[PDB]
This record gives sequence, C-alpha cells and structure tokens, in this order.
Amino acid sequence: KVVSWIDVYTRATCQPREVVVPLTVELMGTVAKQLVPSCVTVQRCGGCCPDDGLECVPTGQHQVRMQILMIRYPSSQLGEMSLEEHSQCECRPKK
Amino acid sequence: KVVSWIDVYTRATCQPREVVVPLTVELMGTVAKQLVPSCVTVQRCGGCCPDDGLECVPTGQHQVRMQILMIRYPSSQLGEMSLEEHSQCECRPKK
Repeated sequence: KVVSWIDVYTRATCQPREVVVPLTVELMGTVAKQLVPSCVTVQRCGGCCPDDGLECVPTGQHQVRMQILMIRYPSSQLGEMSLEEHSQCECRPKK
Repeated sequence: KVVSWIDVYTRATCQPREVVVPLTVELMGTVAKQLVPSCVTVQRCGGCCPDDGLECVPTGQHQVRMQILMIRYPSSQLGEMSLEEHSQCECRPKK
C-alpha cells in the first residue's frame, strides 16, 4: 500500500478532523466515572502548517451536545455533555 | 446541535480511525531539513473501552508507504516514509 503525496498532503494539512476526547480526563471537570462511553469523538482542528512557526486553529466554532449515558447502578440516565466542535481551521503565527 | 447516544457511542468505541502523526527528526539519513507535509494522517486504534483496565489495541495492522516531499533548498524530491496502520482493534486487559 502506497499513498500518493497529494493524498498525504491534502489529508495531513490543517483542517477539522474527528478527534477522540477522554471524558473524566480531558476537561478537568468531572474526574469521576459511570459514563458510557467514557470518551467522545468530536471535530477539531488538526494537522500541520506549511510553516514550523504557524499553528492550526479554529476560525469557526460551535458547541455540540453529546448524549452520554450516566450510571449509578440501579439507574442509568442519558445525560448531555456539551463541547467545542470546529468547522473551519486556518494556519497562523502562534504568537 | 445534538448527537444521539447511539452515535456518540458507536463512534467513540475502540476502532481504527484517522490519526495525525508528527514527523519528528526520527527520519534518519533524511538530509532534507524540510519535510512536506511535516505530518501524516494514518488509521490507528482509538476511542475507548467499556471499562478501566482494558485497552484499545490492534489485532490487524500493516505498514503503509507515505510519499513525503523532502527538501534541501537546491531542490526537493519525493521520499517515502513507512509506518504501521491498524486495520482491526480490540479492547484487551491491561499489560
């Protein structure tokens, strides 16, 4: 399996991309468990910039409500966690 | 707005998924002080497992040939970096 440079570049270049976020881990908030799943997948800006000085950052955002099953043995309740999801990204000086 | 639970879950569940891998100086003999792209995207095992202790690991993998433009001012030429890409994953006990 050989991947063409174009496909490699276009795909590695700064843009929004599904990222895994660890619940009870990423955001210091709620470091406790009982969550199913204990992590979620959310679009974010990732990749690299044509310059070692630039950085990949959002230029379009919005919160997404992720339904998360919360559990305390007898009762399992579908709760809702919210987080920042990116829709547009750009390369720019990490000053 | 709101992502259903039977969506949050089936996406967050351990599986192969595009992952951005930085191209550190690890590239030996790669004179080209400038790699383009400076990173690549590759399917790996990510997400989470229905319990602490277990982990997400590959049960199917293989090396992929990433065409990478190498540069040393005079000019540049297409190189080819190779890394493991996961094709199957599973949640297994802690090592």
